[PDB]
Amino acid sequence: MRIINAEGLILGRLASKVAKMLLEGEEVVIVNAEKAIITGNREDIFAKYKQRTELRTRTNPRRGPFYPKRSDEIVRRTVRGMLPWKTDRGRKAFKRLKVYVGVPKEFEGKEFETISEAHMSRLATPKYVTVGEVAKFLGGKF
Amino acid sequence: KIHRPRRGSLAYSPRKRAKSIVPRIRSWPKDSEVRMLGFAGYKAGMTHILMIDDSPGLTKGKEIFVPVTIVEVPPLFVYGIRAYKQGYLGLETATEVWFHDLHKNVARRIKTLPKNYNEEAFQAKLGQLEDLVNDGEIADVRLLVHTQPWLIGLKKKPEVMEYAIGGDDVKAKFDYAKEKIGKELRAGEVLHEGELLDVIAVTKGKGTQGPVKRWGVKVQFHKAQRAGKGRHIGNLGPWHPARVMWTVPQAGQMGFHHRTEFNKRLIAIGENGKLVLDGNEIEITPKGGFPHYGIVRSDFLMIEGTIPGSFKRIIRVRPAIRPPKKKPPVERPQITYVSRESKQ
Amino acid sequence: VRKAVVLSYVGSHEHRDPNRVILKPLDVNDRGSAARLIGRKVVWRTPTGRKLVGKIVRTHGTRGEVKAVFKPGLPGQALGDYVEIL
RNA sequence: CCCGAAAACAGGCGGCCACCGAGGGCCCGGGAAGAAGACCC
RNA sequence: CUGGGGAUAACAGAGUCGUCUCGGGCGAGAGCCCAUAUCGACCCCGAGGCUUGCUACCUCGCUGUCGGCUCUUCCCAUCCUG
RNA sequence: CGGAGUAGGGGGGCGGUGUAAGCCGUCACCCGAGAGGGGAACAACCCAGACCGGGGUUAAGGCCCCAAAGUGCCGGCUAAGUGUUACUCCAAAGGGUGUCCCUGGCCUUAGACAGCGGCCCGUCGAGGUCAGGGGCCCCGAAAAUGGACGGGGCUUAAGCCGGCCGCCGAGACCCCGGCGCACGGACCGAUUGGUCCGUGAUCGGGUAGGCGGGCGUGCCGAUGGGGCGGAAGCCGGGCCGUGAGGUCCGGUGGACCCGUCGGUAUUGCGGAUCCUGCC
RNA sequence: CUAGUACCGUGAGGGAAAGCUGAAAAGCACCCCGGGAGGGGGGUGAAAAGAGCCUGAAACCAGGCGGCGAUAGGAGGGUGCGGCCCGAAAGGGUUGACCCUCCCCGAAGGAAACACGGGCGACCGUGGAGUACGAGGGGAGGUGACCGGGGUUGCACCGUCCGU
Repeated sequence: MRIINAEGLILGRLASKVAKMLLEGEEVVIVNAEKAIITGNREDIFAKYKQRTELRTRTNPRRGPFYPKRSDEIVRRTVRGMLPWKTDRGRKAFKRLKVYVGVPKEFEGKEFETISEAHMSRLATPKYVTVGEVAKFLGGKF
Repeated sequence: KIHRPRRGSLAYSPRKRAKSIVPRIRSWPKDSEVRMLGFAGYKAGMTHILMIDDSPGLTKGKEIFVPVTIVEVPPLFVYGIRAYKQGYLGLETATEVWFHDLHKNVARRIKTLPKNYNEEAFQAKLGQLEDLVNDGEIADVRLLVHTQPWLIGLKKKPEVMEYAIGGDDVKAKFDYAKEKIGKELRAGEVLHEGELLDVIAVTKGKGTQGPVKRWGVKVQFHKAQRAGKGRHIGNLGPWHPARVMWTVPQAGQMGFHHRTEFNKRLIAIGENGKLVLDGNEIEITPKGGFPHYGIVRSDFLMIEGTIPGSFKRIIRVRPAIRPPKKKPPVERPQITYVSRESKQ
Repeated sequence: VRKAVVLSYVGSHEHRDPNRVILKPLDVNDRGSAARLIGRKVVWRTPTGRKLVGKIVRTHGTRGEVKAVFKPGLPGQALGDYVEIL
């Protein structure tokens, strides 16, 4: 499987590349999800994500949108948004993905791939926030 | 427009039948004293006493009526030790160690016991667990306990539970557990007179009830009483949203719920059915016996107030996860009268 | 083994042609010269070992993909699978 | 505080059996449980 | 009474906002003197769709009703509580 | 000469009226009576008018993923997720040492602040200060189930301005092969015609409606036939036919049936809150 | 056809449904089960055609056979393929199904590597080259048995019922 280290990567670009990989047919693992970044203003970003988490069906909450509070689930959900999710093809492609906070002992001892199109260095404006900080604001465990 | 609060709470939903009659403890208190953080017994009945008030507030120093519940507590047996480690999300069990000689009745809960499992094997397993804990991987140690309902002739099938240990050192906890395993444990070694406690049990069952009693809904006007709708709610909601909302009160199961109470005071701990007030030794059992429960004969807790459950139900106790700031002293109060007249 | 990946059917976002297919060769040299495969046969194997045969027709884009005709066409069970060039 | 292994990474631990038979149900005497089912002794 | 009509009213809905509810700009002044603590003419610019009108796109046997009782939920342009 | 249908129109542009929406006319491009390719979905906004099977090139538009094709190039702007909207279907008067530009005056080697010292000098001693106009953004800016740039998301962009280079993409256009139609012609029929040739960039959508040719059902006059070695009907299958349909195979069945020419008719059903029977 | 009958209404009056064993009753002797309707064996007849009787359609019901079937979204279909099952005759085919290899022609259309130059650049020009290829049209050599068709289902994309 292709193991990718997310330290210092732009989220949507990472997700686009990963989605195309999955559709072409590869198995992908992503480590260090809490260290990817989101560009823009702290308050706007936090407001957007809080609004997302406070969406719910008014007649039954056991149904309803379940938007994440954890960093790995946030990354996973971005990728899922980038796929055709209402088809067997996309369901399989999404099943072929795994995301992890940190580097678990299992993967300890390997060399990690990167992505050039996605890296903090193509940027010039310092306004940026971390997915771990988003998760802390929302109140999720790591 | 008229305003008023909604009928009932949404904090105890869904209001369904409890998963088990044996209640589960979800959270534990932070205690510095290295001890077992709870006990279990069986509810017996209620009486009242006259005591001199201790707690802060008005009425302090005066003689007051106090209702009392009695809980029979025979000694527990410690049959195991568990180790916990930290996984990706939460805690996960690392391993278990059991005692080799268990009562014949334990097989009524645990149908599949080991065949030979001698003492030397038990000791080797203890040693393995000790060395595992002695490294730094382990994060928590808990005791495995079973009741002994046969001493008091109530039944023969025991209740099996897990209890946490106080402190903040796994090695201290393990030393305690290793000095406890394989033996009987009493309530006086665990609890201290005057404490505040939280009680846990499953409430009395009442079957299916309607919304008037399940939620506090009002009875309609007498015209509706003669129309056929007295004990009904008006409507299930508006045109849009074109569905029934989960917040609308409806009929269903009432009673037999898992519930927790806060800050009930432990008054006294008795032995062999007796209490010592002024040198005397008096019996708590009233003349004729407790209704629907016979004579108390082993050991008992005296708890202030009321507690969930029917009479012969299993009760669990833990110390005060959420106490107030002006606690009363941890000491048995001055009691002037205990009622032991007939209760039926 | 001189193989390629099947990517997609030909067409637009709203319609597709089910007898034509877009292929991505895996070797970097064939990708650098994908036009030197125009006219070559290309085979796909079924779960029962049967063979479906097609032909590379022309180039598609600039990144190194090619277009192929397969009459009789391929099934949807072959869209992220391997194909062998001859 | 209440619900919660159908949490599709559909979990962890200990133990028993298989690779005749572990275990479970009907049945019998009964409630602290109960519309039928279920629950408990 | 019969036959029809949403080719055409009452009626809720759609559209519009003259009117309605809520605001703003500039500054004559009033405020012992001091436009702006407070009030703020004349004249200009708006939001909402909760009042009434205008229109006649939808329904002529969908339900043709007002008010009250009962039950749930949302908005803020906040009466009290911070 | 003969046979009709049409006497409620609508979208879009222009005019009178009206607070406006709408009302009344006007033009005659579209929908009605118009498939296909796009605008998220849209009767009339864009491309574009359709016999059948195939092969290619373009149009509208698009090229980070959903989704075929560029994480494309050069110069510049925006920091507000502003924006990511051709139209259908997007809030202003009034303000802003927020930033990027253009212009025109006035002081300058001791100027325009602060400062040692009451218009003055010793020092901080190098450029500054007023007016207009432009681009982008900001304030002005409040609504009711949970939520809408189509979504994910995007910050030297996947946004905006001025330009540029390649690629993808229709039934449109080019090409090969087949069907028909209109017109003309040659030859040929025991009745409304038939075989073949030539032309068709300038023939191939279609409601109301008009016209031509065919399929099928029951009876009569003639002609040619089949049938207990198994007619009609029924069930399941194969072949021909654009098709309405026809014919053959096997099984069931047990007494009548068909082709051609010419005539006749209670002659073809999915609907009528249709009628009868059955379920 | 036991019809102006049965049946409806105080009455004046209103008014149905219902055809066919077989040439011949040869209309089922005798046995076992069952309280009995009857069932199962045996018989008549060219054929059960069995009096609930010519033929015996559809809707509907049950069983058997085949395919699918408990993580999943559209008016129940359309295009293209894949998997399981049926495939005597009426369709093709040992006078050769299907598959494999090479050779010739070829409409519209139509590349690339590489070499030399222009452009800040994305790219372009010249030559290669009207070559490789190309819908179709023909021919030569090899293996030897199915193909077409039908039922059901899987994937991809499209598709908001009929009449007024």
